Amino acid sequence: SMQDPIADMLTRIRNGQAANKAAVTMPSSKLKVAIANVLKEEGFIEDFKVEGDTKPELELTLKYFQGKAVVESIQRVSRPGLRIYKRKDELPKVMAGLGIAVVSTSKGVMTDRAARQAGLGGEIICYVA
Amino acid sequence: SLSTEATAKIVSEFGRDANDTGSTEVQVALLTAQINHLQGHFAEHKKDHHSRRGLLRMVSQRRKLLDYLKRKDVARYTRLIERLGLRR
Amino acid sequence: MLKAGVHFGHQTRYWNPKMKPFIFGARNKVHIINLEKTVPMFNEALAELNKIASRKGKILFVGTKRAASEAVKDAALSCDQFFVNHRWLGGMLTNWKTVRQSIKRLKDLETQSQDGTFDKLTKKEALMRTRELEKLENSLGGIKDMGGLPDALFVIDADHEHIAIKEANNLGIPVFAIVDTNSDPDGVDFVIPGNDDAIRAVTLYLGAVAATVREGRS
RNA sequence: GUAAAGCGCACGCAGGCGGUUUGUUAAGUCAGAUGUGAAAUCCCCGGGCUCAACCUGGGAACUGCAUCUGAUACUGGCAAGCUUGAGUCUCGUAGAGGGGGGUAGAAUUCCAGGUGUAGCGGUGAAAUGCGUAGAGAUCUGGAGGAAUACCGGUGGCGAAGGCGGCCCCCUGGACGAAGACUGACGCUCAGGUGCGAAAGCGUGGGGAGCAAACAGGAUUAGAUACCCUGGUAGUCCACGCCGUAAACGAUGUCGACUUGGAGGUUGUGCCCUUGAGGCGUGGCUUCCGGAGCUAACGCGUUAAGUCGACCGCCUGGGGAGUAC
Ligand SMILES: [Mg+2]
Ligand SMILES: [Mg+2]
Ligand SMILES: [Mg+2]
Ligand SMILES: [Mg+2]
Ligand SMILES: [Mg+2]
Ligand SMILES: [Mg+2]
Ligand SMILES: [Mg+2]
Ligand SMILES: [Mg+2]
Ligand SMILES: [Mg+2]
Repeated sequence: SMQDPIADMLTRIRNGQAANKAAVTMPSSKLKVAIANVLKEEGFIEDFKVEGDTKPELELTLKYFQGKAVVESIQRVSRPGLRIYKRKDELPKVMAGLGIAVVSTSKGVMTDRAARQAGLGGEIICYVA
Repeated sequence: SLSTEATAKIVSEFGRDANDTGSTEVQVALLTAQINHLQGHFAEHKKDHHSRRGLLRMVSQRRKLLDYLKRKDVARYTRLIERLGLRR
Repeated sequence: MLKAGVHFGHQTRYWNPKMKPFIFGARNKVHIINLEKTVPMFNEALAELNKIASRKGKILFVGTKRAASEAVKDAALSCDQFFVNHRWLGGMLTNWKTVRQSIKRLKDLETQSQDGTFDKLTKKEALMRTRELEKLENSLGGIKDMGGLPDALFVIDADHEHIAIKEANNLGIPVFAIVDTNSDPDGVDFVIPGNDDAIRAVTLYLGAVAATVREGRS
């Protein structure tokens, strides 16, 4: 959005899923693609690309196993006016461990397990189940 | 609103170049005119509120621009407020 | 270039947002049903019928629609199976329990004319009793041979035979319906995007169904 | 939304929040470490009173504050930018947007005069009332005030309240399109300022119709009413005040997403533009309705669906939006 560009990413992804869409598109961003990269390895998204050397536009591909979709849970937490910063011993564990939790570390964007395995903390980004 | 022979006129007096109808120095100054000119209009009628709403608009809108200049080039601010006899 | 050149399109702009990936491309008022997205469905469905027919199962062809009633038996009755070309009763798939009861008085009603047991009671009486056959032998006459719920249901238009399909997905009886632009294929587990109408469309595929089913059981 | 709850509506200071890129900083933040965080409680493991309560060793914890050494993804600061947000310019378009001043035609009432004559008016009936001092009706001339049939629409404009005859003058906003320009200059906004139907208030005007009060007639058991005959404030104007309404979509403003169908109104591109016309592409707006949401009704791309930023508000009924 014009105020919360990251929160929009999640919404556009979840809104697409519900509508059984194929691919979601929206303006890119260092953090955005960075986040989009994680869900990739996590198998939450098929692939992802962008267009524009001056006018970048993210391109994500939704995913679904059977009748229902894959990403059946995606919400934010550390939003503006109410940001969240956890330690290496406070990091959340989405769905008892199954779901992932994106968190920006001094090393870069990671997941609840990722950063933990490292032994460092960062500003939580969102919960993906 | 404003006459072309005036709008397109002033633009060529504050623009740091040519046909720069965007330049704050320009737009901002362009606002004072339609404002000062209307003050003579509002002197009469008075009860005409729906027109003052727009008047106030361009006024605050003008200020929103002045604050910007101060936050982009201190000089340009004090360098323009004089040419327009602003601040009062 | 094959026989599949008769059900190109149907049902004007009324359509149904759901039935889209099967639309060749709207043109001249109504749209078209992408046959290239129909070819797989053309057999994929039949394959299962052919497969299930070998299991000596059951198949009920639903087509209450006039332009399909009289012209449906030859594909079901002749092929010896199950069909309902009339007002689909309420429960002939769920409340079958009590419904079958109606079938009995129908069967025993038949036997009346069978032998001399028809010349019983006033000549008027026979008439009052014979009427029941008209209704019975019609609304059930083509399902009487069903001594238990089927194993798969193949319905023509997915719209008209609405209730029919409903009860099905509530009993676990697979459904092979030839939907259409204004149809709601979400209730069909084996969609066949074709002209729900067209006197020729119905016959060809309908008869084509019994074809695979006929020798389905080898 | 209807249960208690969106301020009547705007503008906007403080405050909160802030599109995209690179460098930089290292404040937030994260990592390590050093202090300190009294002991005792609590907790874990383990000891002694025959057990327990109790007593007790060590640790764990004390989620904090500070300091030092780092890490630089994100937030923040600084520098230089970028253009899609926002804005400026150009040229068009529609409009009951506003303020001022004119002006026209229909009708009412009244004044005068002509014709003409015993009724008119009113109600469910009636009666009050008006009529032989000549009404009513009719026709001619005149005075005056208020509102603008038809077009008028499921229409349009406005922040809200609201805004309809035609003409001129001063003026605001909205939208489209080729574009050109500025370069995050933005969103929200307690307090604050301003706008606010009608009724009402002050001074001075005006006053046709209508009409609280008031007065007759009728109804009725009664009728301080509904009905009828009258009628004052008021309704109208100026200027100042009062700020409320079921000030209602009973639904705060801003932005991004999310199947469809039929229609309205206004801009623009295009099509043998040969046409009423046909195909798109924007603004605003009706009705139906899917997913979803909902306690249900229902809402449903103009959301009451999925989200984000800021603000107002609710916490059982009565007492009470009352007392002080
Ligand atoms: Mg209520
Ligand atoms: Mg309420
Ligand atoms: Mg409101
Ligand atoms: Mg201690
Ligand atoms: Mg930074
Ligand atoms: Mg509006
Ligand atoms: Mg008033
Ligand atoms: Mg007065
Ligand atoms: Mg609806």
